[PDB]
Amino acid sequence: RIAGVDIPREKRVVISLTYIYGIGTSTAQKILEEANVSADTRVKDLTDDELGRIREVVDGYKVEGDLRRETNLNIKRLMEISSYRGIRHRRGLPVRGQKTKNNARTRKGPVKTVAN
Amino acid sequence: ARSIKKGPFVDEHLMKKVEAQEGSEKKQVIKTWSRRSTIFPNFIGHTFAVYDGRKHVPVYVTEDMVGHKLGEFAPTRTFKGH
Amino acid sequence: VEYRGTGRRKNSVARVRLVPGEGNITVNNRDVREYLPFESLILDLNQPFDVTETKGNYDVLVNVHGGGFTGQAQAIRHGIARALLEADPEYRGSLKRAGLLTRDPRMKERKKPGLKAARRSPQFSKR
Amino acid sequence: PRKGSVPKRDVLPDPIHNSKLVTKLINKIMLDGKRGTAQRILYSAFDLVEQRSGRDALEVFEEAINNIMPVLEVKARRVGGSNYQVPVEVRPERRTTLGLRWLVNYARLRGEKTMEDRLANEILDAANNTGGAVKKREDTHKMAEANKAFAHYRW
Amino acid sequence: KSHYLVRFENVSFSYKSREIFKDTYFEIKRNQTVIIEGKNGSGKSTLIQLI
Amino acid sequence: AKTSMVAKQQKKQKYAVREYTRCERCGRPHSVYRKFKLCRICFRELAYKGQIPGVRKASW
Amino acid sequence: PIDAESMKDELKILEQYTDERNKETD
Amino acid sequence: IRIRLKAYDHRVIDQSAEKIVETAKRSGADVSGPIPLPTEKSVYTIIRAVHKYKDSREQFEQRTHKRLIDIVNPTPKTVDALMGLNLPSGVDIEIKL
RNA sequence: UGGGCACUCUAAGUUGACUGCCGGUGACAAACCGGAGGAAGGUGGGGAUGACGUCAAAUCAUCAUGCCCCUUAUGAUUUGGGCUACACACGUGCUACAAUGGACAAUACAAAGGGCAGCGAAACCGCGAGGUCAAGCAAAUCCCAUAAAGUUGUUCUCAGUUCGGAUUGUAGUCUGCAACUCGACUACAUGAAGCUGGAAUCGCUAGUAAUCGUAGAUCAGCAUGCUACGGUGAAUACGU
Ligand SMILES: Nc1ncnc2c1ncn2[C@@H]1O[C@H](COP(=O)(O)OP(=O)(O)OP(=O)(O)O)[C@@H](O)[C@H]1O
Ligand SMILES: [Zn+2]
Repeated sequence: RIAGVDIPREKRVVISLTYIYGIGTSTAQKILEEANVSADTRVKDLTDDELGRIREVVDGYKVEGDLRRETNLNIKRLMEISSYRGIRHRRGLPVRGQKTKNNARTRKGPVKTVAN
Repeated sequence: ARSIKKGPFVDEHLMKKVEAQEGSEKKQVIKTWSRRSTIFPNFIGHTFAVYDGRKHVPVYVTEDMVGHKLGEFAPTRTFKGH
Repeated sequence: VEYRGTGRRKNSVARVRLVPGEGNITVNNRDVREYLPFESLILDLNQPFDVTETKGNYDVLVNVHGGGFTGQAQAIRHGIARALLEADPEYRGSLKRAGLLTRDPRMKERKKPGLKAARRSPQFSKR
Repeated sequence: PRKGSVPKRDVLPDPIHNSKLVTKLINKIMLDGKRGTAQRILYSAFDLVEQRSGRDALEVFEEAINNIMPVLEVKARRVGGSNYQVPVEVRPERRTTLGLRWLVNYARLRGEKTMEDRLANEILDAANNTGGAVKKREDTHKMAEANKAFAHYRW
Repeated sequence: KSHYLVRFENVSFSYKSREIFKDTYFEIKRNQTVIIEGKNGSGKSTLIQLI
Repeated sequence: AKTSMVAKQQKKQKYAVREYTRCERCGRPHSVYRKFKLCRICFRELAYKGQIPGVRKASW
Repeated sequence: PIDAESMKDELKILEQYTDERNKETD
Repeated sequence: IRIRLKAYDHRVIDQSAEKIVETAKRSGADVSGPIPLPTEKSVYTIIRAVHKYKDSREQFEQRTHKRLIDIVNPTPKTVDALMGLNLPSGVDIEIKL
């Protein structure tokens, strides 16, 4: 309603303004400086006085599809020039200098206990 | 990395032998060690032979390389599988 | 006509100054109930005042240094009581039976090497 | 220990209720070394309970630690193929250590929100012989009954 | 993978003249087995309806 | 090894990121103080004879 | 309640030992 | 007129200080009795083992003691003893005039 | 702060603690339990201090060296790579799974140590890491230095959540000839497994365990590690 995302109801407006991919809590409580809502009211209690005036800066940024494959291309260029990174994407490992002999279990799945 | 107020770093001889055939007929591969120098737009079209430790492995500089380092595109370790 | 006494406790040093007056205690430009955050410490640093049975006769007037709130609320009580065997030193039979003229030597302990603390060893696995 | 015995440590009364059964209940409540946030929970549950029930705050708490005082209990030996649990009688100062932790760890096991009132709903239910803490001088009181047979193996 | 399944908060109910439950508490935690008792007309099959 | 590597450390090297200390009694890179220029073996082996001023043990 | 007066009752049965039976012929 | 005293041992930092302050009390001038200042202990723990045994360490240290001396009435003949070099080879004095 | 050496602090000297004393169980004779002057009472509390030997334990790589080897090399100088590799199994830690918590505001109280081509204030600029100017201090004076827990408040109200902060894309700041393989920090977005742990297993008897913060040596740069330091501070020891 404020985007393709429908931020929930029964929530402070600056809380549910975190529900959108692309805006956390630093863009969620000075998004209320373009429009002017107290940020402490529930989303169940405001009219469309600001309900579009919060729908105007919500598009001033790049949000939820405007951003997702935005940063699937930037993690695609690193596969197509073939830099260092990306072969650590197009393998499945950690790409900065995170070290891989001991704790690398977010890039790699769960364990594969093998034979000793 | 380096900064805004410092420039990019290119190793002072990877430019002279590149801005020495500024206006020349062909491109022969350039023999390098400086894996550490950044890539300018100037290199666009070049294929350098960088050093990955034992062999000069060649890559040809294109226009999506134009913010990278010379040695991001030359492996140092070898790992086929366990 | 004020009495005198220093008492210490645990790296706090507090200089206390018994006067003739009514129940009230000022510490470092402040009322000690702004100084002290628990009602636990303001009950026993006037332990001297209920052992001798002179509950309200003095204004207190402390000067403190070092430590934290327990050791300062407790270096004091060794001032109130080492300024009252100085007024009537013949009070001294009974303010010393409640165990109130001990300095209380229990300080904080060296750290030892190859131990993670004073007395805390590292985790032992044998295989 | 082998060489003998020692003392305990003797704590001076509360400011307010004027017992040492409420200073030794903060030392069960305190944790990690923080007597700040244990004296909210213990003076905000004498007046979160003092509303609910119209008698004093300290006679509905002190009857809430005397249904919990286990009078018997089991201790162990071996045999050489069995290991029998003997029932022994409990001293007059160990029933006061256990009643005061059978009341404070049966409070983190409760489905209220803030431990002002877990400790508050547990001093008012335990005052009526019921609930958590005060079945456990009944867990612990059949085991000294089932084992009423092996009493002669005592010390 | 949690602690509590259902809960009551001073719940009451009534069948137009019959006052089945006054304010009561009820709880079922993860991996438990509850056995409700009573007699005929106590309110067992109407407690299961409140859930 | 030594007696080749120490005579390339008493020699001013190019970029001053490149002055590793390396003890001036024996030659050891490895645990070397600045106030003494004496590694952990030689501080204990010299402060025992008594030829390092003002030093004793500590027993606090 | 279990009525813990067993404290008064498991004190007579405490004294029939395993060796007290060995003695005291009938 | 402000002077400072140093030494690793205290035995020659009072054998010096309160030895020559009455080299000022010789003539007409009086000096403040020597004021001790906060002394320092440095400490260095090292490894006893020449090889693989942390957890067995050894500590040493080295102190420096400090002493204050200041006089209140210098004459033309109370600083002509400035070069009365008789201090026993360890002390280090600080004169700032 | 003018003036003062009282108070307390600094540190030299010198007091002090010995079963001296005093009851009564021991006549093996030592000792043991209790008591009263005391700040502390029974080797006060903690340290250094490690016998004869055991393990042909560890170290020829910090150093020295008997015997045997190499000597246009098994020696010597550079650039770049490597010790940072990742189906995996183990040892030590750290961060949490929240309501005795998150968040964001007012507000107190320690010590122990480092500091010259090195600490680096106040002012200004920056959402922030930090930048430009720059006083003072070879330092009980000045700087690092806010202690964070704590306390008074508004608030959120049991949900993988405002919990938790992995993993990534972005845009930056510093040091350095240079952070590409491979440094710390900060902004915005991303929002991973984790609801208190199977078999078994570990530390600790008092200002100790637990939590909380500060500080040093190595060091251009980089710590969750090691050696220190203090604030708040329990629970239990019947016995053998
Ligand atoms: N629709 C209704 N209107 C009015 N009263 C009702 C209604 N349904 C049930 N009751 C009353 O509620 C009471 C309890 O009903 P409930 O269904 O709980 O019985 P129960 O406890 O399940 O009995 P059983 O255990 O034998 O099944 C009964 O006494 C009945 O009279
Ligand atoms: Zn050496």
